[PDB]
Amino acid sequence: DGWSLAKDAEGIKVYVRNVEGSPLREFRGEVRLKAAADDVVKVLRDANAFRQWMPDVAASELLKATDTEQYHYLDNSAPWPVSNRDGVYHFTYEKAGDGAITVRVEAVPDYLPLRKGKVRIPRAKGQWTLVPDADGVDVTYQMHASPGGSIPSWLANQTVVETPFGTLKALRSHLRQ
Ligand SMILES: [Mn+2]
Repeated sequence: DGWSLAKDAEGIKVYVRNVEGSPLREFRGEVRLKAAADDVVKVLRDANAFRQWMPDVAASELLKATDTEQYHYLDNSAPWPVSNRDGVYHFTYEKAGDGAITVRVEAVPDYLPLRKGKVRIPRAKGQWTLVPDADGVDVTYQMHASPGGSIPSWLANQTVVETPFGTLKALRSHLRQ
């Protein structure tokens, strides 16, 4: 597998695994929502709104959107008094033959110029997975980040579970509105 269950509470499961040559573990969060797949797609489209629910987001803006792709700008906070780091993210929406929806996620540091006063997050990578249930949708959120930002790698690793846990919990509360 490589994976191992790291947390299970409030209906959410988070898996982690080592990635060779990195000091940061990859996570995979899992939750099941009473919503349709395209209800989560809408929320993930509304990047201007990330800051409203998505944890540790100080600010967010949609830069560009097509049918299949999107770019948004984020200013990230942190659980500790460290400088904020910002970044541009590329989402790519794919609908598989079976109605499963995959949103491929990718940091793109050079899309906009550096905003100086701020550290630019280096490449990140992962995806959301949205697969319909009889009555809802099964949600996967998986990310691996490389070294960068204002939070020591050793610190981000020891706290890596709280990112998908906090995100999925907030996306659940948020869809309920
Ligand atoms: Mn299910």
